[PDB]
Amino acid sequence: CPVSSYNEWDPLEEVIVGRAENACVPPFTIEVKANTYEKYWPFYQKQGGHYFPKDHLKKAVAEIEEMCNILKTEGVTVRRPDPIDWSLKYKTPDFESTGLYSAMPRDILIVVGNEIIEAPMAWRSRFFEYRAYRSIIKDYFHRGAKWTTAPKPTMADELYNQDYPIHSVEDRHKLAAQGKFVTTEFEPCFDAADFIRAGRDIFAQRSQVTNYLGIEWMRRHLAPDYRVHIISFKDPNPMHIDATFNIIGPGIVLSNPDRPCHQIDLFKKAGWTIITPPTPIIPDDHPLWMSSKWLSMNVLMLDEKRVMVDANEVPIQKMFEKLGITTIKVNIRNANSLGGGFHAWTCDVRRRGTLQSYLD
Amino acid sequence: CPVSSYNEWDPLEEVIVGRAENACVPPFTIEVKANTYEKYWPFYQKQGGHYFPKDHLKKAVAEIEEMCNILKTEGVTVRRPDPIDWSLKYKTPDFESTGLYSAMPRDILIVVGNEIIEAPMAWRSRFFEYRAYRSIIKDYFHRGAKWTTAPKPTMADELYNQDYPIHSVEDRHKLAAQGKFVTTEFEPCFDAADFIRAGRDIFAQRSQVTNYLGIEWMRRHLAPDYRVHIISFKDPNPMHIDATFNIIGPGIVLSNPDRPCHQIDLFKKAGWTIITPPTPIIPDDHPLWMSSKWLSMNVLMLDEKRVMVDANEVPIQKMFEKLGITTIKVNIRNANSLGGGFHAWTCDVRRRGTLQSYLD
Ligand SMILES: NC(=[NH2+])NCCC[C@H](N)C(=O)O
Ligand SMILES: NC(=[NH2+])NCCC[C@H](N)C(=O)O
Repeated sequence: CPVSSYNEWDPLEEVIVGRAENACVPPFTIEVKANTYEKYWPFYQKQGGHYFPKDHLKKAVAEIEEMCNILKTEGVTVRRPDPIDWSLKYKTPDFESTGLYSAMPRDILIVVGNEIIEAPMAWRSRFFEYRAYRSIIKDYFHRGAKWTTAPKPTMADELYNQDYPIHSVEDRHKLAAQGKFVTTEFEPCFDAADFIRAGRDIFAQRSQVTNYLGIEWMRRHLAPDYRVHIISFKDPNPMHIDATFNIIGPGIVLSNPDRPCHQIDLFKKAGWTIITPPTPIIPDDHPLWMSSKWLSMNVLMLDEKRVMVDANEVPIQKMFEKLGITTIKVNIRNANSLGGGFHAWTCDVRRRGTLQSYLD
Repeated sequence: CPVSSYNEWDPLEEVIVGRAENACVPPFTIEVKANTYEKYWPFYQKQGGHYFPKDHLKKAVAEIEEMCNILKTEGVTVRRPDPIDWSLKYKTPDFESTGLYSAMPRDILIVVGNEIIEAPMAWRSRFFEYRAYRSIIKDYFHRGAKWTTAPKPTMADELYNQDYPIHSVEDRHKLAAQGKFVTTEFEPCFDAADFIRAGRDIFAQRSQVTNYLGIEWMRRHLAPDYRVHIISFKDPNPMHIDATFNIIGPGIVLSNPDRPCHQIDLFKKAGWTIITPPTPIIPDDHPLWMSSKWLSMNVLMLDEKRVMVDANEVPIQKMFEKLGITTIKVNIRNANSLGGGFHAWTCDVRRRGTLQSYLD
């Protein structure tokens, strides 16, 4: 079976890497506004529905081709989504929208064992994102993998908190503490990236795009073999867990200094090593439209002792080096603008290893 | 758990019954043309996209309200889809269309144990049909049921045989013999009604709307607990199996005289009773837009000795009576026009019983 991955560190053999092509600025709706930094609001207000800066996309394409070259050298089979125009306007009975991109496979696909799971998504601009990956998924299906598509939400207004403290309010930390974000509990919804795998245990975070209904759906779908746990952090704008609590080895995790975990004791007690990375060195003047600066810790492990880290982040490189971890430096400064690091731009289809417990 | 049904005959306790409201004539595309009798082509060519005759829909609504009254008297909890306007035009990146109806729950939902499964569908006009049932499904989910949505196809041209012997060709029997219909094997697709449950064994038929990919998806999704078997019949236009091979009891099945099963020996050898019903008596002048006359055998079992049969079909009533089966006569002559009998207008959510084997 081509599909087989139980965690984030076993020897990588096959991966899907996203595309920067035809990426489009999402329409500036409630859920998009909730994610965007004040700094970029004008960009969104004017660019919404049109392609992200073509000059920038050309550089991102270049950067990702090089990253694929390197993965190939490291002995990894690379698959890529199909090219699609994300500017096509679609209309369901509940809403109308233009698309985003197929840059982040991690956002939409998660592999648990020999099964590929397509997350429902929570953003209107990402409703039909799965279309880019069907050619790859049908092939794995023909070859034996299990294929599951979690329930696709209606994404009706009812799913969003029309009156969320968007604009700037920060007490959104208070709602955050109450497990309350821009998505309601109207229907299940989640991005695959809010889940991070550690064998028989999977950790999930209730974020702006992943609700309790979505988490419960996964937990209930993977039981009894896998245990899905919920963990939270200090963060007024959570979306995906891989730039907050990135698990890089059996009992080793990278915890974002700015986003501490309320349940860190579960891990200290289990005898896990909690490493806090150094601060990103990316200039404040570089466009990070969909994200924070912490993409530096969004690393991808080729195996336990090999990490693909950003060429520009020397401090985090040094940290891995003192730990005895071989750093493979790839530069993706421009691809970073679309919202992800290596963990986000990929989806590990097959790693060599077995289903085990590490919290045990 | 509200959801619990392993076969078609155990004591019925809860059911979803469809709605005739706002039903719309589907656009006359390849897959629709393949299903429609020459007789109704003008009706489709002119009515496509508009509501089915309002005068007729009013009678169907009346008939179904009475059927719900009766189910209530028989001690069955009745749930109904939410009212929706099926005339709304939607547009995915692959196609554009108007809707059909939420009259046939059997077409889209199937319950295996404590799990509700939403079929992907194969008709463009039925892409968003699931929207009518989400309120009911979320409630069962909150109450403990498992909820699965099979992969939703793109329904791109590639899924359909643009040059299928539609118009009238009959050698479509030859393709039929080759397992070839109007849907290709491009991506998985199926209507839930092509599957019929008998405990640990489920029988499926490759039809115009259910391909081998769709069958394989189910088989692979329900293994190891349930065995999905494929069976075929003499039929140049298969769609749903419940008016062809309707299983009404442990080891008892109604086989359509005109649609014999190529694998009938599996059943004779298992010691099953194969009953062939009498011919329908519905007048040839009554509009049967979406179906054949055989809706008469599309019965619904309240339990092993109680069947809900059409008030007008005396001959089939007599047959059940000689068998010691109590007939509950409900008239749905007009609802028949939308395409189904009792088995089609409903979906059994809960029946009292256990998972057993009957082929054993
Ligand atoms: N899979 C992903 N797209 N991960 C990116 C995480 C970025 C995170 N929301 C941040 O701003 O730090
Ligand atoms: N679940 C259903 N809609 N069943 C109806 C089956 C009708 C069948 N295609 C016929 O013409 O005999």
